[PDB]
Amino acid sequence: KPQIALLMKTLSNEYFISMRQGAEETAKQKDIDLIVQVAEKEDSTEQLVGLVENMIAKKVDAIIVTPNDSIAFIPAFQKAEKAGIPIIDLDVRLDAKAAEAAGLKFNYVGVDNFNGGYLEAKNLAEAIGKKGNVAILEGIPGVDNGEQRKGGALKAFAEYPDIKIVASQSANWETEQALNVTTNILTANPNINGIFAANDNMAIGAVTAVENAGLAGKVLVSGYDGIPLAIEYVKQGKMQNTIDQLPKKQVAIAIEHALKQINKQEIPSVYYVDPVVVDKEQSKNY
Ligand SMILES: OC[C@H]1O[C@@H](O)[C@H](O)[C@H](O)[C@@H]1O
Repeated sequence: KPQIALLMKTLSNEYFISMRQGAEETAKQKDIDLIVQVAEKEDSTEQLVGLVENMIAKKVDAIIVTPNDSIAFIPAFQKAEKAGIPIIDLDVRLDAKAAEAAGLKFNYVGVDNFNGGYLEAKNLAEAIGKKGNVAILEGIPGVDNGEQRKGGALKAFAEYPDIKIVASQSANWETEQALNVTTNILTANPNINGIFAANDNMAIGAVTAVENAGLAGKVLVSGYDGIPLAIEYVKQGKMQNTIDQLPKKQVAIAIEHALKQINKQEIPSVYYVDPVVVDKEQSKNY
């Protein structure tokens, strides 16, 4: 009965709670013994590497890890290759050029976050009337997934000359911070009518601001991940859209990909699940 480790940067997020649950359903279905270990602060890279190497030391059958740093985990991954343990890079993608440099072959599973943001910004751009002033809420500075979604958004508003990015501030993926930041951003420009948030938590924090500010219906918010509560807000109209990243399908493919590599079959180096744009008429399905 093969023993697989899932090593996660956090569980404080609802999104990962969702992925962990889907992970355990796939584990049960495929008769896998599944070992979940979570890092303590979301941003502590060292401790997570700590965790990966432990699993190497325990000679676990496979490891699925959601990295904490695109580069820090490379020596970890090429230690796992030397211990002949297959290993799947989930969610956050390791630096390709850096991986190239060190002779490392590694396998990712996720989504195009650039595309996801492009698709997500584009929908809100259209929603606020191809016109207005937008403000971007970003994740923890540096993380690829966050910046990718930003670059994605930026490309999209660049297509609407009557939409101008007037505010961009990091809310670090936390609801409570995005409420603070959004409030301070809404006072700063009263001509803001649309809010792009790079995850579902900051979108929720951003909606609470506009409704606090008596601005419901007058500023439209987009999010990213597709968590239940975001989806509900989309139903009620409190949100314009979120992008369902399919976190269960992702980690399902991760576990499916580990198993193949345990049985010495080839997997793609990259696998991008196809995200869904979730707005009120696609909301009918959620
Ligand atoms: O932890 C905040 C976010 O981290 C990203 O890497 C994931 O794609 C999810 O959007 C998650 O919600």
